[PDB]
Amino acid sequence: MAKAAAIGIDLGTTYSCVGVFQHGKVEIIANDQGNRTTPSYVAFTDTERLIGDAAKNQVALNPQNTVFDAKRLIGRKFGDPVVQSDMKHWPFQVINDGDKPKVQVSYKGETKAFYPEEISSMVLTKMKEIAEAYLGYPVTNAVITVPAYFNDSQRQATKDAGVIAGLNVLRIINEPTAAAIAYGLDRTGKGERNVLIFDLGGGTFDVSILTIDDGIFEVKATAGDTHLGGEDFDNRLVNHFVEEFKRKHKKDISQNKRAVRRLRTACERAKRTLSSSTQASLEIDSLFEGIDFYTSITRARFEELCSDLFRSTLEPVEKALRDAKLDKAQIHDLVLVGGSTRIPKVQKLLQDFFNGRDLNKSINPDEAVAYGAAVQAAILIKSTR
Ligand SMILES: Nc1ncnc2c1nc(Cl)n2[C@@H]1O[C@H](CO)[C@@H](O)[C@H]1O
Repeated sequence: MAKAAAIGIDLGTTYSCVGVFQHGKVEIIANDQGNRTTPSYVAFTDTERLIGDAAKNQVALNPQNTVFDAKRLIGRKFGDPVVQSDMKHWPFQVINDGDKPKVQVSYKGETKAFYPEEISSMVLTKMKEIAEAYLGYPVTNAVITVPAYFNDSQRQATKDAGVIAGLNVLRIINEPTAAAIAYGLDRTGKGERNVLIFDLGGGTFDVSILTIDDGIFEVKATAGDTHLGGEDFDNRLVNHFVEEFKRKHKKDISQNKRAVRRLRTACERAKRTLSSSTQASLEIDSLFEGIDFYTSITRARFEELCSDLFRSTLEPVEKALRDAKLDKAQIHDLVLVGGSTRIPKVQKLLQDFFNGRDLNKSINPDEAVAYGAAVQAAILIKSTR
């Protein structure tokens, strides 16, 4: 029953996703708000702890006690220059406990501090409960994914997050490996198969090159930008619309925190529409000083607004190829991961770089990692019997 069942969890920087492989198919499990992905957010309020959508939904109202980006801290020492640099950009406090970072917040009127694995365990507990509500029984066996570049300390702290969350961690597998498994790229028989995974998420960009030799995965190269993602594109739309409001009304809205956040969420939404329509409409009632902001933008203008950022995704692709010592024509498969890979200009830039090549994109790119993890979790639990 429950003991013969296992889930796959993509514990993402900005979003997490849970899948289950049963009756010959993967089911990506929708949360209680009907969302197939859940924000990797934990909010501490005057009455409760919120996880996911409810936590992300109140971020503007409670920024000091709304934790996100715990994955950027997990398995790292406080003195790590990555931690010291990132800390300057978070509204929540990060403290030092014997060279280990802890996120410090106010919860039920009291000061509490949590290890990154404790924050990540609350996100994992949510994914576990989402799977349990779907299945109708508790599932505790899980495969959890991590970036291919995670070292041993980061892998161990992710496993620890799983244990705190009440999960039996069958295996910690690499995100690009789970994505290649999702497409069955490890079951093409014999011979070395070179796979490039192009993963453009909400806050990070990862390029991975893998060689699959008779089911055995080998990481040949990892490249990318840990601070490039979908939210930078939301921000480029924000600056455009702030400048358009100034042209129409001779008013600068950039200092009105509420106006900027309402514009930001509307921009994120319009950006998604621009992936399947050639225009998107913004409909903001009383954006600033009672002024409605009913406007639109073409996909052509959005592409211009992010042109440099879209083009910058090709440098880590080239870098990964040189590190792996492979030319473009030596790559057998191209895989899209991360919601931002739905952007047509991004697909076009990658396909053109690979000389008109087809892309593996039939699986929801924000779901491919959990999909593969769910497949692996099923194989692993079956071998355990
Ligand atoms: N249809 C889409 N067109 C463009 N961007 C998208 C789309 N869907 C998602 Cl999710 N994202 C973005 O992916 C990230 C999460 O993986 C977020 O930045 C989200 O906006």
